[PDB]
Amino acid sequence: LRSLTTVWAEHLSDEVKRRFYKNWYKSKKKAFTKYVKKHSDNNGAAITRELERIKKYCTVVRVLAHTQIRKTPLKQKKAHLMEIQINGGSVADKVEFGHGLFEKPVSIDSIFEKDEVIDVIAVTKGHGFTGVTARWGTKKLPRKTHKGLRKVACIGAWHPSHVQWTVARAGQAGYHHRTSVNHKIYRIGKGDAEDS
Amino acid sequence: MRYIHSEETLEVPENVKVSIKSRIVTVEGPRGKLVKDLSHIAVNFSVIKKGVIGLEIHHGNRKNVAALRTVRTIINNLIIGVTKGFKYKMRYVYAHFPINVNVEKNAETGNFEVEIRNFIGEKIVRRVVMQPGVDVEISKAQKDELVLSGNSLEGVSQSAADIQQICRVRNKDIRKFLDGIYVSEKGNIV
Amino acid sequence: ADIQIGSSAWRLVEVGRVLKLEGGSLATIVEIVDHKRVLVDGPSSDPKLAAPRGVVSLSRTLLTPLVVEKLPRGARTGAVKKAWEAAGIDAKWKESNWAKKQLQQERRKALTDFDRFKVMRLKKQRRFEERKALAKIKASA
Amino acid sequence: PTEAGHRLYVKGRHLSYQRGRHTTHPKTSLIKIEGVDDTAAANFYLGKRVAYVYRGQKEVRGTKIRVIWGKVTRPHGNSGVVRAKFAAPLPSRSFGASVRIMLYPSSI
Amino acid sequence: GKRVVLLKALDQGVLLVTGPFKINGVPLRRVNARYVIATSQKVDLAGIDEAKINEIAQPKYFTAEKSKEKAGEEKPQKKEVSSSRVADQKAIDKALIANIKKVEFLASYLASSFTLRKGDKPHEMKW
Amino acid sequence: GRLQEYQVIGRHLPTESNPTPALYRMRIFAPNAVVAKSRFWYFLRGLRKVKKATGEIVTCNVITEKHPLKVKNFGVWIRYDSRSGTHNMYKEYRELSRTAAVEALYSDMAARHRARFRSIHILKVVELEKTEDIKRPYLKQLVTKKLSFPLPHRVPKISNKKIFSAKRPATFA
Amino acid sequence: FESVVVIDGKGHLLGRLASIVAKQLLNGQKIVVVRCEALNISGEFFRAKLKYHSYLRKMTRYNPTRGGPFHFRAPSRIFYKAVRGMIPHKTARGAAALERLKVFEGVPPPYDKKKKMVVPQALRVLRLQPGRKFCTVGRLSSEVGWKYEDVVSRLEERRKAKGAAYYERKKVAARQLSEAKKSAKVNDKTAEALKEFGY
RNA sequence: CAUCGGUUUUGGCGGGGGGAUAAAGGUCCGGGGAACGUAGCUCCUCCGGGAGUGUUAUAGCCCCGGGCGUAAUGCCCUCGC
RNA sequence: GCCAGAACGCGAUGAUACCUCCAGCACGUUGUAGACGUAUAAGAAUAGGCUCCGGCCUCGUAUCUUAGCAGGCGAUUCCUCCGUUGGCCUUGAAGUGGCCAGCGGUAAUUCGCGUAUUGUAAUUUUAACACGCGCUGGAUCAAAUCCUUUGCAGACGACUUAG
Ligand SMILES: [Mg+2]
Ligand SMILES: [Mg+2]
Ligand SMILES: [Mg+2]
Repeated sequence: LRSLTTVWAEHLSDEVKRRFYKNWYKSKKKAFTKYVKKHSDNNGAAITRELERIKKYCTVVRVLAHTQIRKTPLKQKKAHLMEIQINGGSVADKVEFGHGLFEKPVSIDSIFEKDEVIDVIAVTKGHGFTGVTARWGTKKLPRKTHKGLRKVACIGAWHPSHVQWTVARAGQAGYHHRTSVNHKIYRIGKGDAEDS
Repeated sequence: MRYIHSEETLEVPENVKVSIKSRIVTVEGPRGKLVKDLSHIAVNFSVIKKGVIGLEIHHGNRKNVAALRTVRTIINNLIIGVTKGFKYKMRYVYAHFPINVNVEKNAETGNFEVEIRNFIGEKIVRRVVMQPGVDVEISKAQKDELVLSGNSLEGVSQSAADIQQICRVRNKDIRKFLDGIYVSEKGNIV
Repeated sequence: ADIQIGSSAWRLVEVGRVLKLEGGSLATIVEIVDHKRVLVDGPSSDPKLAAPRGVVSLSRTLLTPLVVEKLPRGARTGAVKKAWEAAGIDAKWKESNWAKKQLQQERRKALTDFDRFKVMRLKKQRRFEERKALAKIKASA
Repeated sequence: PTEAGHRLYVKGRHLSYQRGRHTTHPKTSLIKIEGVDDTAAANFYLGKRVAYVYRGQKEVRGTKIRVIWGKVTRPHGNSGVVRAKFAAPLPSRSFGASVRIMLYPSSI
Repeated sequence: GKRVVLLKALDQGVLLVTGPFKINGVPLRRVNARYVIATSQKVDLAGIDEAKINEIAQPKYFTAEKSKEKAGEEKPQKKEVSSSRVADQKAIDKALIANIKKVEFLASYLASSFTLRKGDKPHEMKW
Repeated sequence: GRLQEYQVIGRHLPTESNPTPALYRMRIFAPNAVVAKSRFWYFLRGLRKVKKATGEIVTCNVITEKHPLKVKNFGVWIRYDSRSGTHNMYKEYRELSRTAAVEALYSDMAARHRARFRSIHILKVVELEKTEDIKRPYLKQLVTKKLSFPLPHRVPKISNKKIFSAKRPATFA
Repeated sequence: FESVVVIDGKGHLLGRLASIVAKQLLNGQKIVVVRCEALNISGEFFRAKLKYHSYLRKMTRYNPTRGGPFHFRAPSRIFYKAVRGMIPHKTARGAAALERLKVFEGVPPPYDKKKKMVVPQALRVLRLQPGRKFCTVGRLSSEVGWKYEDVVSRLEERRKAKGAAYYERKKVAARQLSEAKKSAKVNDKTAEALKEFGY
């Protein structure tokens, strides 16, 4: 699959615009400054051409999402941007669905239901450089061992004359990307209700 | 030894239309039309004399000559299928548990589906989907008998064998548990 | 009709079939030795189409549409020559498209430097007339 | 204006050196001549001059193009490839390069 | 690549040729016989005096004043041709061109130049 | 190789006890006369006790086919040594000359039974005068009423130096 | 001979085409092979599948991320493995010879409008004896882990649909050119003058 | 580049000798045979054949001998350019 | 489905200060796995196909193009061929080709004037890309890193943050 074209709506908030810098505090914030002329000039004919391209050619359509981290009690001001695939009807329907959603907030209420089984994707908790017993759960060695107990005794036979990839070695544990599946939703609470 | 000429001939009834585009044989008759593909055998077709089709292989090594007679019977089966059709009778055999059967034509696909319940004590349901163009009926003249009809012998015979193969006993002496649906005489419709 | 089938009826290898051997000669088949070899005899007055009597492998020959009618099997030279003249095989070969194509190749190979230049000039003049005709057809279409 | 080329030579490719698998002799080169496909046709080019034309990085005698001269000595094999011998052994990096086969001294 | 008419073979492979100067611009010139192709086209020399073929086939005729005229000290100008040789070429061309023009395409054939196109195999091409 | 047929006549060298010895004629199919004489002494040693050292070659000349342009049927009797014994066989061929039939047998017997020239003895070669003398199926099918067959498939002949072709060749030549 | 040769890979045998292509690459000829999903292999498909499974079981024991054999599964890469085994690829001469070869599935542009050549020495219709079995490299690739059997199949239907429309335009031009030649008024004298010249 | 010398490679030409003084082969004159049976004739179908008789007829073929003929070709061996 | 992501695999997008970038032109190269006509698009079968529906098919041994100072200056003569600029439409498999306007050059035919002296062979220095320099016409006025900070992270780098 190849990304053919990308269409950006005008009036992007600073939460999006911070994702495109490493030093936003001292920058001139020129991101998408010359792009907004596409929406204005020629009655936005440039954007219309790109939308026609997506309908005619593309077979998979995705929207560029955006979090509102300013609404959470986190010190971070960069928003997390994401691509979400519009599964559903025809390609023409997907484009008009996504185009109408430009700059319009989307609530978790519409995406998911109360009794839906979902998959949760996140990066696990980091543990740093950890030994063999922690990474792989190998048996601990007897207390009489001279040069360390939390180790693997035999890391390979004489032949093959190499340490193999299937032998437990100390290193990094945690901070791995994981996709936990088959999680049932129990409640989709409202942020305005006082009896959530 | 290579044979310089091997030949077979096939009588064509006057009420049947036969067409061979390259080696795809299309037979059209009173009961419908059947199409068979034979592009995997090197054979030459010709018209000999007023309604007979000649089949010949020109240099065969006794492994190609063998396929010559096979093609003749397959083509002759197509002619029979569109004139007199094929009808298979299948009888139910059991000792203690009657076999309950229901047949229904799927609306979406169009193929008949045979559903077998109450095999030997079994609670599972055996669903068998017939080949296209095969009709399944439960005979009224004799109790516990299935009737499969169609123009294609391959469709009818394969469908009848699917029913028989799904009714196999497991982990039992099959010489004692002679239970299943077994194919009776293999005549024609007409 | 009753039966409607195509046709791939090859040219048969039969006593009387006229073959084209390598080099351009012709020779009828007087007797079949094997399924790969035949006995031939090209009794043609023209040296180009004349072939000595002998056995030739069928893999080195090309079958022609011309056939000598009802030639007796194993007929010797003279008897074959009488049938060759009676059937007029030499004349029929001349109008055959294979002979015209073969003759065209011989004429092109024989061209000299002056002839190749003259071929250019006469082709350019002929092309100019056809270019005028094609342009008129397209414009009037 | 003329709408034609200017080629007065047959085109050829430097195939390889004369060799016997694990030993190669740079003294003799194998040349494939475009259109030559048998020994009876390679006999025409026996003795004709062969030139390998390449480019240098320095301008000498008011040019950057340099020439190595040679000649066809004998047919090689049955498929019309010929052996050629040059003033200096022809470079090994030029295996598959293009050489000019002039119509010099002509017996026709 | 040009096409010329052979006048006389002199010695040691040296040929005296002239493709008429008014046809293709090839003056009277000596050419080694190994660097030519002898075609099958013959131009009748009926009218060209063999007396004038001599005294120019005699050597030193071409390189008589080469050493005398080799000035290369400098707006370049063409080395003017000796009026004796200009008259000599003019005399020979009169008969030669008249005979050449009697053939339908020979005049244009000589004026052109020879080149190899795609598929032209000299070992197979007849001349 | 390509075989000629020689007649070789041999004889024991005359001695005081046998002033006039017997002459032994034999027909040999050999690539050349050197082998033909070698084959003669090999066959004569086992047959008539005569050895080359105590014998002389009276003559060795080529017998040429009388009618090389008539297609005739041949029946050949041989004996050969397999890998486990010796067997007699009878084969039939359709050629122009007795030599041509013998060259066919040596290739036929090598192809089918893996026998070699050093293992085969040509007992007898005859010409079948009629068609009811033919006793084999592969030969009876070539002498039918009016033999006429096509040549299916029959890939064309293209120069092996013409590497690339512009259009796909048709196998209907 | 030519500048760049585009070879239609449909109907050719994998090994016989590879050897011919390999020698041309070493001679200095640039080659482009298209429709490598349609290449043929002699023998029953089961033997071809078993041959690839034995290939799949060979892999570096101590570290599969290094040392190969790095089993490629696309039809264009199955063929390229055949050609690479016929080249001295570990030398600078063999490395350059491989850079002259481009191998594709289907007919990508700009090769969709170039003449496609065939190699009669490798065509399976000429080589394989009738009655023998053969398979297709596309089918073998599909059942070993290739992913784009249908994507290529749909794109070729579009190409043939576009190519089909080009054919009527070619037929009309051929029909018109035949009319122009017949209706052209040409000098009678030059008619047989070219005829006796073979043209 | 021309004319030579040494070695070598690859083509072409002319003339001899030998074998059954090639065997064949073409035409003609004789004798003898048969079928994968030509004409004619007798039977069924008769679009298309089959069966029998019939030994050259309104095709031909096989074997032996003899003229043209000291024919040619082919293979091998040779003297030269 | 799931993990890594080629550190010499690729795509889309945002902003790009300067010694800048885009387009055109011009010149040049201590550049080239190696131009010299470096011309040619149906699909499919092969015990069958193509068609101008008349017929044709072993054959690319084909078709186009192919003359002129490396190709000049004029004339006679014919509306053919080529290149380029602009507009419109169209092509997403690694986006390319089609109609129309103008401009420029053109042996189908026939001629006149010039070639010489590179001296008897010496690559036929000319193409296409890539790069650099300069001119003309336009366009723009940016980031990353160090540093301080954070702890969803960490042996150190690194990573998530904020200034
Ligand atoms: Mg201790
Ligand atoms: Mg010498
Ligand atoms: Mg003789």
